[PDB]
Formats: sequence, structure tokens, C-alpha cells
Amino acid sequence: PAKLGYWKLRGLAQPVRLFLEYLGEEYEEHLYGRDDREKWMSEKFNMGLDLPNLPYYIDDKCKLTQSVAIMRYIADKHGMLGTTPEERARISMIEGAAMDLRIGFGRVCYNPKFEEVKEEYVKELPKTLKMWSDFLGDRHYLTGSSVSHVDFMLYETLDSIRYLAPHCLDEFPKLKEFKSRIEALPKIKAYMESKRFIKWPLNGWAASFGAGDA
Amino acid sequence: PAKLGYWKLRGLAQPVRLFLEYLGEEYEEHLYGRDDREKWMSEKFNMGLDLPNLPYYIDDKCKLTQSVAIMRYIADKHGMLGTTPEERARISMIEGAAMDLRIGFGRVCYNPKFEEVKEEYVKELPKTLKMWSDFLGDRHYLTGSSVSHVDFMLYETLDSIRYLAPHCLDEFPKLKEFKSRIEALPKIKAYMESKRFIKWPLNGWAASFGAGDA
Ligand SMILES: N[C@H](CCC(=O)N[C@@H](CS)C(=O)NCC(=O)O)C(=O)O
Ligand SMILES: N[C@H](CCC(=O)N[C@@H](CS)C(=O)NCC(=O)O)C(=O)O
Repeated sequence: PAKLGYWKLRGLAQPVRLFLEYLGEEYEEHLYGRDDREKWMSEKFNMGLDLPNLPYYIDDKCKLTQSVAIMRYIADKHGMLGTTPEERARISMIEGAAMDLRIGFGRVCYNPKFEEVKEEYVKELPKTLKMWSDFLGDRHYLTGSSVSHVDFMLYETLDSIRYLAPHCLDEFPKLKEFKSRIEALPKIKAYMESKRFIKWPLNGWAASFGAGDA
Repeated sequence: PAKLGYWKLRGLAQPVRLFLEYLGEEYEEHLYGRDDREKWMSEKFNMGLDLPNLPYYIDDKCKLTQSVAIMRYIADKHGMLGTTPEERARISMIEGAAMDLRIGFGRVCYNPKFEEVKEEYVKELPKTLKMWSDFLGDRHYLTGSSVSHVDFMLYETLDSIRYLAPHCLDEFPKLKEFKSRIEALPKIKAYMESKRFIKWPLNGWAASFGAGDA
């Protein structure tokens, strides 16, 4: 059974964990916590990761790091990243704007004074989701008609704002229907109820928004 | 001739512009400026980019966006992103820590009070470059022995700190020799002197560090 490390936090281990349940890989999970930043620290340089970090992926064959890198290569195992250079480019281009989001926000989800930086950024939040949904146009999923790794990227970001921007999450139609579809899919849906799902937090205890223990 | 859009700024168009000169693609350049955020704004939704942004790449075949996405697909044209899923994963994993840098800093390069956030982060700066160079181990280039797209990513970030952390840029041996090698390579080196090279700034006029007109 593979292995996905990270602390009990939706952090950036959600899409990657979701992507595994969707593609039912019997993986193991290496959870972390607050009582364990040090419990982790000392280990950060043992599992031997060319570029240590979290979430880390341990395989009998590969030892990768980087949420995305820990997804991309797990997509090749199922050859999902397309085939033709053209189309193979549209898959990454998306994860580009899939991190553009979480990144442009992640920096602001642990700092005390996020609020100030939060206050006016919502001016652009509809804008980003203006082209994000406009782009979602009318298709079933991000890249066409079949759930690809990038789709859970953009999903966990939405259900992420569903906790501090619902007023605007509803502001956009298409993207609204979206959230439900992923929540619809088979084991994904069942996962969203299983004994091994991470509900709260969604950013990490040590933070003001989306953070917290319970 | 292809096309790479961005304002006269090393921004995130340097590695991608460098990667093209290395692989001598006869590209065109769509420069932007301060007198042109609006000159750009109005155009942001015309060249038809599923997910508008900068730097944008215009081809007769593909219209991509995202510095990296604008690089990856331009690597497939030269099939450089490896071949075996295993090795093909090590290429992205790197660009992961190639953005980890510029990102963990980019957020801090335009804000007035970066200094405060700059002050103590340098505590980790050696750490990151501790495993960044340790990883660079003893090989010619990041991914083995041949300059891949990820190599200019990590190069422009170093020559980026060469302007506000030299004290520490020297702190690390390996990575130190590095900067010179890229500067060594053929047309890359010649590019670092050509009539079409971007010297200053390296982050964007509207900013305190690395920014500025002249
Ligand atoms: N962009 C992230 C880079 C990693 C990252 O910054 N890791 C965080 C999550 S916010 C971690 O928990 N850091 C622990 C560490 O510094 O050792 C990725 O692709 O994994
Ligand atoms: N991570 C960047 C996302 C884009 C980005 O944030 N673009 C900036 C550069 S700092 C741009 O100049 N923005 C113009 C815009 O908002 O239209 C990428 O891959 O291109």
C-alpha cells in the first residue's frame, strides 16, 4: 500500500488523497499533528527525499514529494495526463490556475492580519471565478468529460471558499453545480463520508481562517 | 515566430525566455509596461486564452498560459520532460521546488513591508538552499547532466537573490558554481549580452525590492 504523508489537514493533501480514492489505489496514510512538528522535523531527512517536504509519497519504486508531483506521476500510472503534446499541455495549464488560487490565498490563510488582505481581494475573487467558470463553460469536468487529477484541485479550493466566501461561491452558477458533481461521483462521494475523511480543518490548526482543531 | 508576452520584467518570463534561446526557437516578444497595465487590461480577453494571464504564449497551433505550462509544452516539442513515468516525475518534482522558492518570495517582493517578513525568513533561506544544493550534489545540472527547462527556473531565482542575499548566496558552495555554468552555456551566455536581454528590474517596477525602472 502506497503512502501519503501530511498532518490531519486538508492542506494540499486533499486533491491528491481524493485522486487516489477515485482511482481506488489501496494506499496507506502517514498523518501528522501539532504535537508533532518536531515529531516530523527529525524525520524530515530520513525517508530520503531529494527535496524533502509534505505531502510526501513513498513507493517501493518512487519516493516523490510535492502535492502535484505526487499526483502527476500517480496519473501516469493510469495514463491520464493526455497523450498528444497539445492536449498534454492543457492538463498542466489548468493545475497552473488550480494553484494560482490556493496559492494566492494560502499565503493569507495562516497570518493573523489576513482579514485586511482578505477585505479587498474579494474584488478579484469573482473575476478569477469569472473566467474560471466561464472556462468551465458547459462541460462535465474541467478538461472535457472525464474527471482528471486537476478537477479535484479546483474542487477542494471551491469547497475551501465555501467556508469564507459562500456569498460569492453562489455568485457563480456553473462552478456552483460543479461542487455537487464531484460530491456525486462513486467512491469519491462515499469517501466524503468514510471513516478516513478529513473534514476540519482545511488549512491547519496554526492559523485564523479555515484553521482550528475542531 | 512564436510569441511570449510579459512586461519588461524578468518576472516569470525569464526561465521561459531563456529556455527558448537555449533551444534557439525563433520567437517574437510581446512586451508590456507601466504605461500599459490598461493597455494590457483591455486586451487580456482577446487573444483568447482559456485561462487568461501572463506570460502568455501564442502559437499557430497552441495558445497557452502559465510560465511553466508555457515551458512544459515547449519542452515536449523537444521531448525533454523525460520518457519513463519514473524519470518524468523527477522533472516536475523539481519545478515544484523551483516555484516553492520564487513563490515563497514573490508574495514578498512587491509589498512595502516585505522587510519585516524578509528579516527572519533568511533563517530558512540557507536551509532551503541547504537541501537545494545538497541535492545539486555534484552533478552538472539539476536533473543529471543536460540542461532541462527546470534548470533555468532555479537559475533565475539564484541570480534573483544575488541582488538581496549575496551574503548567503555565497554561503552555499555547489549552488555558487552553478550560476556560472548556465552563464557559461553557448547562446544562453550570448543571450546574457544580446540586444534583447532583460537586466533590470527582475520583479517589476511597482515594488520595493528587485523592482524599479532603472
Ligand atoms: N507548494 C508545496 C511546497 C511545500 C510546502 O510549502 N509545504 C508545506 C505545506 S503549506 C509544509 O507543511 N511544510 C513543512 C516543511 O517546511 O518542512 C508543495 O507542492 O508541496
Ligand atoms: N503562477 C503564475 C500565475 C499568474 C500570475 O499571477 N501572473 C502575474 C505575474 S506575478 C501577472 O502579471 N498578472 C496579471 C494579471 O492579473 O492579469 C503563472 O504561472 O503564470
